This record gives sequence, structure tokens and C-alpha cells, in this order.
Amino acid sequence: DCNRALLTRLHRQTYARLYPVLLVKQDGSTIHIRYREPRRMLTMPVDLDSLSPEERRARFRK
Amino acid sequence: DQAAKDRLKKRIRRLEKASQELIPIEDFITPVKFLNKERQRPPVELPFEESERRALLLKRWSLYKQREHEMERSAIRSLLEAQEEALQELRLSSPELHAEATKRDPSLFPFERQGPDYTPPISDYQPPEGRYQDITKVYT
Amino acid sequence: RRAAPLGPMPNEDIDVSDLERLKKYRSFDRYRRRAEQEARKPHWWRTYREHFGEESGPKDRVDIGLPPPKVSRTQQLLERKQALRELRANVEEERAARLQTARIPLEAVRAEWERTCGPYHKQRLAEYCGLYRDLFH
Amino acid sequence: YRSKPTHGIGRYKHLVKAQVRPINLGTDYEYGVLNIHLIAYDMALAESYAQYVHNLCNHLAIKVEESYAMPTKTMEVLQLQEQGSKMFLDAVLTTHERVVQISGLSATFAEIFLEIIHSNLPEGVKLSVREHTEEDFKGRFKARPELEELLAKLN
Amino acid sequence: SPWRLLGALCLQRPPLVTKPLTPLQEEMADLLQQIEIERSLYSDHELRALDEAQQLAKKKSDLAQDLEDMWEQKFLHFKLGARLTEADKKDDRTSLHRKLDRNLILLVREKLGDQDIWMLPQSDWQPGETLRQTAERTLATLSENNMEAKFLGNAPCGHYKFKFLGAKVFFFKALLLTGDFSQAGKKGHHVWVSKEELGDYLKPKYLAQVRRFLLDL
Amino acid sequence: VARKERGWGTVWPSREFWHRLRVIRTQHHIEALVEHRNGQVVVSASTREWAIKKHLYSTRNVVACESVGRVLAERCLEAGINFMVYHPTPWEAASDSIKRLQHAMTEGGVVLREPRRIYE
RNA sequence: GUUAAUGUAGCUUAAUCAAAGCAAGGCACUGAAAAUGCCUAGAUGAGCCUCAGCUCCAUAAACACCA
Ligand SMILES: [Mg+2]
Repeated sequence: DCNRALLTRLHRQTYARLYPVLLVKQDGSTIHIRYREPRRMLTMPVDLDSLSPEERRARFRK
Repeated sequence: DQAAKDRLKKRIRRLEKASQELIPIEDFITPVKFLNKERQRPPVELPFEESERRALLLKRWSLYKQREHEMERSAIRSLLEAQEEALQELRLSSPELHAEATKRDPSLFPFERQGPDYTPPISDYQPPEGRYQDITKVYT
Repeated sequence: RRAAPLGPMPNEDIDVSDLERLKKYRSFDRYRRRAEQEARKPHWWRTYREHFGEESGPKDRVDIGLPPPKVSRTQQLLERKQALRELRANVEEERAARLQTARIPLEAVRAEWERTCGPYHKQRLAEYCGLYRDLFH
Repeated sequence: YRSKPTHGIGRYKHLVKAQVRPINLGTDYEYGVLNIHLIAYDMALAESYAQYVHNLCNHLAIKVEESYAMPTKTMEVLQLQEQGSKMFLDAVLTTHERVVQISGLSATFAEIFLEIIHSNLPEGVKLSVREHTEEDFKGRFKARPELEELLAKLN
Repeated sequence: SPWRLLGALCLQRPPLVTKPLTPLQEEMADLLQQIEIERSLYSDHELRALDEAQQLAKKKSDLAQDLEDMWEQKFLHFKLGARLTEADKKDDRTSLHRKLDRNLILLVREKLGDQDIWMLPQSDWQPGETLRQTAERTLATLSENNMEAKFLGNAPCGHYKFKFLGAKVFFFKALLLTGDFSQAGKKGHHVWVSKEELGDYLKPKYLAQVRRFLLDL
Repeated sequence: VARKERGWGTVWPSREFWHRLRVIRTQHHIEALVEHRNGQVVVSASTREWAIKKHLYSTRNVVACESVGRVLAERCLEAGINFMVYHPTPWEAASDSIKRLQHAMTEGGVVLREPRRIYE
């Protein structure tokens, strides 16, 4: 039933063209979002979920 | 000392007596960036066979939507009948459990929920790096 | 002084309290249909029709005429549903209907109308023109 | 006329009215108004599912107090370029929230309604069913710089 | 007539991936995309692409392509996770990640002295305990793992009575938040199954009516 | 020279006429009536009738509306009624079906705008 | 296996012109609803009998049985 309210569109007169962009968070999952600038892959990063010690450890590992 | 407090309270009361309008929503208002591209749009000239196919597709979708709505309301009514039967059975059995069950739990107020995704999460996945900032507007 | 109503009041059936949970119509034409349905009922108060001649309201008119033809209701319904299904099965009819370009056999329609339901319309037109009132009274 | 039997036939003001703390009694647990929030990056998906939930409430006879939209929350994506020591803009994502407010709801009907919603929940959209509080009421309002400065100087 | 009270849990994990689209749904999705493209004004990308093409054409007789090529190459290089995790195994049915496109329920196996039943997770409670605390204790100690479950309502979900002297069983539904199942090689056998699997497996009539209050989806 | 029922003025529709055309568009059928001042039904054509039902598909649509309009036009011509009044709502007058019904009546010969009364 | 009763579509009509009216869904329009236009599917439970009767199944509340 997840595809119940998905088969829709933008219901306005003046609007830019949007594309089915595949966006990924820090989980590996993908979501389809209508967005300009039709880049196929968008990845959203993270820099604040960790603490200072964890950030320093990640920087050292990098 | 006292005069300053009196003036401060008067200003506070005057500010409180003012209006409480909401923040205008940028979604419902078209930005001025879109007023310079309307005059160049070419037409589509939709043809007859495609019009026929679109009309038939819409009719089929309407019938399918009616059928799925009927199925979904049937499911809701079956669930409601099951719940009503269970509640009546428990009321017939014992009233104290009915009284303690017809209330709401204190752990349902902060109900957070997330839907599914196009792909399952990938194990051992690490983002390279990247920070964030707020670029939203402000209104007073 | 007050006087008790001589019958049921018009808006005394619906519940005054809890109007939010009571269903409402949002359509002026729907209200119009409801109002015209109500206006035809025999109310116990003074009405427009009583003063302006409803012609004694209902009248048991004496029927001096041939019995209606005897037809099988079940067979007629079966044939009518079959005809409707065979018509709806077509696709050229659907295309004409959606394109709003479809004509009607007016002569045919008049033929079946006069065959099945023309006598009743003719009788009511005779009633309106007052033929029976002056021929048999 | 007052003395006639037909008095009050034309009365209509009792048919139309034109001029919420929770109610709990143990068994008729009809608590107060609730706010359902949809958080999404997709205008079409968010609006469509808000329309669907509004239609569901209308069919289920749940009094919809209001149906509005939270002002847009726009976030800028800054990615770290290779070799480090460089932050460059990748793209911009706009977050949108659609809110539907319901008036009354029982425990069993609430359980069924939540079951239906989370069964029909689409992709990439966050559901949040909470109580309508003062913070939620004031969230969709203007800021109070003068008031907060006055409070700061008072304290 | 002695009376017995009995509780049971309908512990349901939601799907993680969406169902495949019906061909009619795909047709409408394509048609909606087509009409949205037609009724759209312009996008900045196509605007600059057209401007660059026109200026190059006018300057030859007197980029956006590179950007889309780079985006396509990045998309091709990037590999997404496998949406299907069961068609490759076809031998592990007790895994939490068995089915990701549908909502599943957990059934455990127990062999009693007199009855060999295909029962759901089940428990008893003293009159001094409540139904919700009983369900919480049952999920905490029967599963023998640290998992988080979300409870929807205190109202009973299903009721079933049987007379031997009679007994009543209340089925209460609950939703998964996150499941960290420890000791997976234990003799106790629990499996995640769908409504079709419930219909196939559940032999008793009392337990075959769970699909009445379980949604089909 | 008959006495038209001047009057109401505060309610709608106006009852100053001799024959009035009324179009009822239900969710399944379309019906068109001509009624006298007393409310009696004079000549009616409905898509519920078998004669139109067997020759017509989708008795609710615009082609059904024009069909019933033309049938009522010929029936009125047979009955001897040439003038009627039609009082639709503002949203109904802009409808596609009833504009076609009015055009069908006009091309069939029945004219709206019932003539003014002599010595009114 | 018993009764006081019925299978008109979700609810009520009608069963001599005719199985109707209200409900329920998609598209256009607005922030959502609502209104309007264009529309979409719908039933006399089934078998024989003369042109209202006998059975089977189903629903609804009670009595024996298995749980
Ligand atoms: Mg018939």
C-alpha cells in the first residue's frame, strides 16, 4: 500500500522541471526526490553526529 | 529604578497587544525568477492516438482506484468489527480490564515514524566527509 | 399566549445539539431539490397550492379505457440489460461519446416512445389541455 | 405570530452556529487535538499524502481542525573535496512539512488509524503524530526579537 | 465453570523496500511524468544548455553536456545495494532480512506435552498484572534478545475463546523499531513469515483467523 | 394576454412565466421537463425512458444531454409549445452540456424567452 | 438439527412509463478541504415450477455437539 499516494505530480502552473534524483543518507538506502539540476546521484554527508574524540579518530583513520 | 520598570512593562504590554501573524510560506508564492521564461515555451501539439491512449489510461486508473478504495475500506471495516467484537468479549468477561484498556498509554505522544526506501540499507557504508549550514530566511 | 402545533414541525426531526457531527449539504442545487420535494407535501398550515387551486389535490379519476398490455417484467428486464451490455461493449460508440460527436435516430426514438410510453404522456397532455373535463367531466 | 400554532416555523439560527484540553474519564478517553506532520524532500509526495490523509479523515468522520504547511527549511550541502582542506557546495535540498490537525480520537480508532497510516506510508517521508502544544502553536509564527531583548534586559 | 486468561503477541516488522509497481501504475507514472514535463516552465539546466548551444552555433559561423556526462559516469561507477536478499539464499527463512518488500510476523516453535500446536508468541499472567506489562515482559524474556518494539494501543486486537472449563486468549499487536536478536543458533526456532505463509502454516482454526485483523497490504 | 404570475422577487427562480424548462442532472440519468405555472408536468423527456436508453450510451454525458434536449424539442413542437423560460444557476449556465441543450432546442425550433404579456 | 426473518450496490426506493434516488472513486481549478465541469463501475443470492411455491448457500439472535 506504499504506492497509494505516490502516483502524483506538481499541481501548479508556473514551476521548474524536476527530475527523479536518487538521494542517499548515511545508511546505504536510496530515496527518489524530484529536484532540479538532474544529477543522478546525490549523497548527503555527516560531520556533527559524532563527538570531538570520534571526529579526531575518523580524521586519523582517513 | 521604578520609572524604568514602569516603562519596560508598558513596552512589554504594547508588544503583547500587537498582532501574531504567521511566517509567509515560500512554497505558495512564485519567485520572480520564473517571470522571465514563460514567453519562450513551445507547444506540445498532442495528437489523436495519444489522446485516445491517455483517455483510456485515465478511465482504467479511475476504475482501479475505485476497486482499491473499496478493498481498503473493506479492510478497515473488518478490522473495526474485529476490535469491537474483542472489546465486547472482554467487557463481558471482566469490567476492570475493560476500564484499564479503554485508556491511552503515556508512551504514544512522541510517535515518530519513517517510511520505506527504494533500496535496503548498505552495511559498512561510510560517507567521506561534509558539513552543513542553515540558509533559510528569517522574518520578524 | 402560545398554541401547540397542529402536527409535526418541519425542522423538529434533526437534533439541534451536536451540529458538528451532523452531516450537512454544501450544494445549493441539492438544497433546491430538497426544498422542492418538501414544498409538494400536504402540510397542515396554509400553503400556496391550497389558495391557488391544486384542483382539490388528489382525485380518484375514473378510468374508462383498454387495459394496459401484459408484458413479462423479467423477460423485458433481461432483454433490456442484454441490449445495454451489447451497446456498451462497442468501442466506436465510446469514441463518439468521448469526442461528443454522436447523432440520434429521432424517428426511431419517437417510434418506441409512442409504442411504450406515448399514451401516458398524451393522457397527461389531455389533462393539461382540459379535454377530459369537458368531454366526460 | 406568537399565539398561532405555526410560530417558530421560520427559526434557523439553531441550525447554524456563527458568532482543547484532553477529555479523559477512564473509559471515554477522547483526548484533545492532535497534529500529524509529514517531513519530506518531495513537494508532490508530501502534498499527495497530505491530501490522502485528509480524505481518509473526512471519510472516517474525524473533525479536521486545520490543514496547513510549515515554512520551508532549506539546507545547504557542503562536501569535502578530495585531498582535504576544501569545502565546496554540492547541491541544495529543501525540506517541507505538511501538517493535518485532528480534533477527537478514541483509543481503538487511534490504533486502527495509526495502523492504516504506517501501512500506507510512502518512501522518504517522516511521520510524526504528536499533541498540539504551545511550542507547536508558536513554531508557525514570527520571531520576537524585541520581546526577547526586553526579557533579557529585565532579567 | 472455571475461567482461564491468556495473552499473545502479534509482533510485526514493517517492510524496508517498496513493492514492485503494477504495469498500470508504471503507465500512469510515465504519463504523469510526461504531463509534468510538458506543463513545466523551464529548468535552469536545460535553459543554460540551450543558451550554450545557441551561442556556440552563432560563434562557430562568426558545459552542461560535460556536467551531465560526469554525472552519468559517477552514477555508473556508484553501485547500489542488492534489493533482493532472499532469492539468492533460498535456504534461510528465520533471518530478519528475509523479506524486505512486505511486512512480516514472527512465529516461534514449541512442543507441549499433550498438544503439538503452531502457536504464536504466548504467555500467562497473574490477576495483579496488566495486559501491557504482560506483553512487555513476554517480549523481553521469551525472545531472549535486546530488541525495541513500539506499542500502538491498549485496546485488544483479537479475541478467541475455547471451552474444554473455558479459556480466553487476547492477541495484542505491536510494531518493530529495531531488532538485535542474539543467540541465533539456538534450538528454539523462530521465523519471519508473511500472510501467505500464515495461511499455509497455521492449521488450527483459532490461529487461522489472525489474518482477519492482520492487514493484507 | 393571460395573467403571468408576477411576484416573488425575493426567491429564486422567478415564477413569472407560463411554461418553464427544468433540467435535472442526477448521477445516473438526465431528465428535462416543461411545467405549467401550477407545477403540473406537461412534456418530459428522460434518459430513463427505454426509447432513449436503447439508442443512447452513458446517459449522463453531454451527448445524452443534447439527445434529451432534441427529443424534448420535437415533443414540445408536437405538443404545440413554442416558448419556454429556462432559469439555470450561474455555474450551470457555464456548463458544457446545458449550453448544448439550449443550442439543440434553438436549432430544433423551440425558443426560450417567453413573450411579454399584453397589457401586463 | 430448531425458530420470529431476509438476500434490492454502502443505505432506502419501485417491481401499469421504469430496476430509481442518495452514497463511492479519477481528471481540470485553488494551500488543503468544499463547490462546479468532464467523467467511471455498479444489484432483484442461485437452481426448477404456473405465468406467489420447493430446495442449496449466505447474514442476522438464541438453543445439542468438536474445540
Ligand atoms: Mg423493468
